[PDB]
This record gives sequence, C-alpha cells and structure tokens, in this order.
Amino acid sequence: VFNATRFASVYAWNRKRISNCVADYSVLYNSASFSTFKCYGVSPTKLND
Amino acid sequence: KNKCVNFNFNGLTGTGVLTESNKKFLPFQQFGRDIADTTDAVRDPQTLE
Amino acid sequence: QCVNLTTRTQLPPAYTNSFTRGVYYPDKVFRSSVLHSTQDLFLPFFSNVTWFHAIHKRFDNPVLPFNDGVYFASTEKSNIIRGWIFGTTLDSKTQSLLIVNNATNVVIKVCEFQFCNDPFLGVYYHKNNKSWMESEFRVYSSANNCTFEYVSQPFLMDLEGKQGNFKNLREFVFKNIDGYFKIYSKHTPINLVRDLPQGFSALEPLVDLPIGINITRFQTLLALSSSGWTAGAAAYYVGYLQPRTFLLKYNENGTITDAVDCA
Amino acid sequence: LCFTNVYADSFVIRGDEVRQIAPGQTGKIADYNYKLPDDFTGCVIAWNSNNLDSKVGGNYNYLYRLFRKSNLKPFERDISTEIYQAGSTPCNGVEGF
Ligand SMILES: *[C@@H]1O[C@H](CO)[C@@H](O[C@@H]2O[C@H](CO)[C@@H](O[C@H]3O[C@H](CO)[C@@H](O)[C@H](O)[C@@H]3O)[C@H](O)[C@H]2NC(C)=O)[C@H](O)[C@H]1NC(C)=O
Ligand SMILES: *[C@@H]1O[C@H](CO)[C@@H](O[C@@H]2O[C@H](CO)[C@@H](O)[C@H](O)[C@H]2NC(C)=O)[C@H](O)[C@H]1NC(C)=O
Ligand SMILES: *[C@@H]1O[C@H](CO)[C@@H](O[C@@H]2O[C@H](CO)[C@@H](O)[C@H](O)[C@H]2NC(C)=O)[C@H](O)[C@H]1NC(C)=O
Ligand SMILES: *[C@@H]1O[C@H](CO)[C@@H](O[C@@H]2O[C@H](CO)[C@@H](O)[C@H](O)[C@H]2NC(C)=O)[C@H](O)[C@H]1NC(C)=O
Ligand SMILES: *[C@@H]1O[C@H](CO)[C@@H](O)[C@H](O)[C@H]1NC(C)=O
Repeated sequence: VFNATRFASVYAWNRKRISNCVADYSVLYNSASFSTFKCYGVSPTKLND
Repeated sequence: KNKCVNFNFNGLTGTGVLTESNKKFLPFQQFGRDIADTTDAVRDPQTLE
Repeated sequence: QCVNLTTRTQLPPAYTNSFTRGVYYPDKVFRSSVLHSTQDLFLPFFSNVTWFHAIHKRFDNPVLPFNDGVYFASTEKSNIIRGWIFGTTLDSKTQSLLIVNNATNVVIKVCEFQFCNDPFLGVYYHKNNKSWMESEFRVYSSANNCTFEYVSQPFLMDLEGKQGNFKNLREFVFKNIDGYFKIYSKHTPINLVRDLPQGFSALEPLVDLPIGINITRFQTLLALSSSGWTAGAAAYYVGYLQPRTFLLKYNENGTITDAVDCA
Repeated sequence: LCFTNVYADSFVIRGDEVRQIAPGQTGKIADYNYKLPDDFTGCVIAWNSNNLDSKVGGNYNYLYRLFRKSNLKPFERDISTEIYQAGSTPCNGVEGF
C-alpha cells in the first residue's frame, strides 16, 4: 500500500481490498513519515484495540 | 471595599461587593466556593487578607 | 557504601486496621460548613494497612508494590524513618525517585540509581560525645543520569531519644498521576505504644514533583563491623489507594473534620 | 489571566511529527517518547528550526525512541536504552538478530 513504486492518477484512483490480515500499523513507523493522518470514524489511539 | 465593582483576582473576573472576611484559608488555598460552587471568597494576592 | 546487613529475626506478615485515616484535601479550594462529595484515589476505610517494625532484632525494609498510589504512615521516635525509594527496576536500567531526609537537609533527586539490596542510613550512638551524629549513608552506589534534583536549605535535626511510647505520627499519601508525583502529609503528636492510633485527620498537600517516571515499587529508608547491629524502636504502616467516593464534612473554619467512605 | 504552576517541555522533532504533539494521538512520538494527557491544559508551540539545528553532514545529536514494549503514559519520560526484543527469543548483551 504505502511503498508501491507507482501510484495511480487521482482521476483513475485505485482501490484495493484488504482482507484476512492483522492491522499492526506500528511496522511502518521507521519509514512512513506521514504528513497527514486523520481519522473520521474512530480515534487514532483505538486502532490497535 | 463595600462598593459594587467588576473585580479580577488572578484572572477570576466577576462582579460583586468586596468585603473583609474572617475565613482562615490555609496557605495552599486562594479561593473559597459556595454551596452553589460560585467563588465567594478570595485571598488578595498583594496584601494577604 | 553498599552492604548487606543480614542479621535479623524472621517474623510473619502483620496487618492492622485503617479505621478512618488516609483522607486528604482533594483540591486547593476552601470550603466551610458544607458536606462535600468527591471521587478520588482514597485509602478505603477499615482496610488492612500492612505493618512493619524496626526493633532493637527486626529491621523490615521490603520492596513493596506501588499501585494506584500509596498511603504511608509511621509512628516514629528518635527519627528512624527518613525517606523512600520509588521506581520499577531499582537497578539503573530505569530511573528512580529518591526522597531522603538526612541530618543536614532533605534531598529529592531522580536518577538512574543503582540501589543496594538493603539500603539504609546510620547513626553513631553515644560515642563518647554525649550527642548522636549521623555517619553512614549506604543506599545506592552511583547516580549518573539525573533529570531532577532538589536540596532544601540546611538544618540540624536531632537523632537521639530512648523514650518508650511513640511521640510522633507522620502520614503521607503518594500518587503518581500523569507524570506528576503528588505528596500529601500531616503530623500529629501521639502517646501510643504499638498500633496505628484510632482517629481522624486529613492530610494537606505539600509538594508536587514533575518527575515523570514509571513507579511500580517502592521502599522506605530507615536509620540504623558491617553486619550485626541494633534497630530503632519505630514502626510504619502501608496501605493502598483505590478509586472511591468520599463524603467530607467541612467545619466552620474550613478544615475537613469528618468523612464517610461511600463503599 | 494568571497561572499557578507552569512547566515548559522543550524538545526537537521531525516536522512531520508536530501533529503527534496534540493530546490523544498516535505515532512513534506520541506512542513512544512524548504523550500529552487527554485533559491537557496548556499550549503547544513549535517553529521550523532548519536554520539552527541542521548540519551539512547531518546533525545526529537529536534522538527519538523507535521501539517500546508499550505506549508510555502522559508526561512520562523514558531514558532507558535497553535493547528491544522483536522476536519471541530473549536477547542479552548488546545486539542480536
Ligand atoms: C511501568 O513498570 C511496570 C513494572 O516494570 C511495567 O509492567 C511490566 O510490564 C512487563 C511487560 O508487559 C512485564 O513483563 C512480563 O510480562 C508478563 C508477566 O506480566 C510476562 O509474560 C512477560 O514475559 C514478562 O516477563 C512485567 O511483569 C510488568 N511488571 C509489573 C509489576 O506488572 C509497566 O508496563 C510500566 N509502564 C509503562 C507505561 O511502561
Ligand atoms: C505587593 O506589592 C505591595 C506593594 O505594591 C506589597 O505591600 C506593601 O507592604 C509594605 C509592608 O507592609 C507596606 O508598607 C506597603 O504599603 C504595601 N503596599 C501597598 C500598595 O499597600 C506586597 O508585599 C506585595 N506582595 C507580596 C506578596 O509581597
Ligand atoms: C547482597 O545480596 C544480594 C542477594 O540477596 C546480592 O545480589 C546478587 O549479586 C550477584 C552479583 O554480585 C548477582 O549475581 C546475583 O544475581 C544477585 N542476587 C540477587 C538476589 O539480586 C548482592 O550482591 C549483595 N550485596 C553485597 C554488598 O554483598
Ligand atoms: C545515560 O548514561 C549513559 C552512560 O554515561 C550516557 O552515555 C554517555 O553519553 C555521553 C554523552 O554523549 C558520552 O560521552 C559517553 O561516551 C556515553 N557513555 C556510554 C557508556 O555510552 C547517556 O548519555 C546518558 N543519558 C542521558 C539522557 O543522560
Ligand atoms: C566528637 O565530636 C567531634 C566534633 O565535635 C568529632 O570530630 C569527633 O569525631 C566526635 N567523636 C566521636 C567519638 O564521634
């Protein structure tokens, strides 16, 4: 998701199904460096629980 | 004292008549609060009365 | 220094009753002639305050849990209880808080201490001088990474006395909430022999330390060739605070004069 | 307005991570080295310091914690440098797989 060599154009934006996986978002701390990360249906603290 | 004034003690803005009290605040206390929880007494911060 | 003083008799764990103690002023607001309900980490009424002795024979300084705050009290004579150690490893893998009252001044310091298995202070008793003076300080070996440090203005507090019944009760509440370590304390004279006096008196706040360390265990520091000594006639009691509603009576002068434990 | 007890917490972070300084946030700054309480009463102040702190060869005097067994508590400061175990094995000494 966050490392794909080539992203899609915004008019042709891609959609990928994520299923049967563990959402351990900690793994990308070392290398993500997100300028924006905003949640709208949850508090960000709760994502692990 | 004894006149109606718009007071401000440590930012504690309000309107009321100031009067000399006989309440004995232990030093760690600056404000006293009513049954209604409205601040009813204050320790003047320049002349500690 | 750092020495193990292993000469001591083995006794089982004692307990006693916290009748109506461990109540403190819940905030710095004044209130008089009112009954005030508040929910906070209080010492539950009539709970078991674990009980420890220093005798002659017995010198009890265990490392104890520190969870949801602690109530600490010491029926003290001849100034035997002198401080505490707080932390979660007490081995310099992590930081720890040291509070010590020594003969010259009170010192509060937070460092990566390397504490001894048996920390203590010591006094030379009647060594041809008529007065008593402190000589031994054996709690930690080195204190490198310090991030908080306070030392009070100097004094001389006497370390001599042999009267039978305890003449001082010192009470403390310790809470470590969101990086602020809060201490409430009270002092009352007593004339009791061997138990936590029955009665009621609320602790005023005195100091709030922004140490910001993780505290899971704590240990009190008592005054005391390397092995074989005599312990002072002093006893201290430890309870634990739980989140409980307390109704508090304020008298006409604003001091909490009575309280009721809602549970 | 007057203030009763005032503490200034001073530190340097990557510009992307200023958003993590708000109370109730996640990320390796909020999670592992600096957490603000949910009822935080105060103000957050930050300014771009590239002209002061940056070094042509790279200024490495500014450190952040990348691994932690658990998210730290508000206003908690973890100085520990002990090695973090990612796998199920224990790891002693200085380094390992
Ligand atoms: C504040 O310090 C606490 C004490 O060190 C610490 O709790 C400790 O957490 C670790 C890891 O969760 C525990 O280590 C053991 O955990 C279980 C048993 O509880 C075992 O399966 C593991 O293999 C490991 O041996 C400690 O037992 C635990 N200590 C206590 C007294 O509960 C807190 O996590 C610290 N707080 C923060 C925010 O870091
Ligand atoms: C605040 O300032 C006042 C002076 O501006 C201090 O009060 C003075 O105290 C002396 C000694 O009692 C009096 O002679 C002066 O008349 C007082 N000043 C006024 C304006 O009445 C006061 O001490 C200061 N606050 C504190 C906490 O020291
Ligand atoms: C006091 O006794 C404790 C044990 O009760 C000693 O701690 C041991 O120290 C050795 C290294 O010197 C370690 O290998 C052991 O694992 C430790 N045991 C425990 C239970 O911690 C301590 O060294 C002694 N101190 C003195 C000054 O004799
Ligand atoms: C915690 O203590 C260690 C050990 O002294 C400190 O590591 C030293 O840091 C200084 C300053 O950069 C170096 O000159 C030394 O070479 C380091 N010693 C070792 C053995 O690595 C560390 O900096 C301390 N941490 C804090 C936050 O004070
Ligand atoms: C007696 O006091 C003096 C200083 O007043 C001190 O130097 C000396 O060591 C003391 N003697 C003993 C036995 O402690």
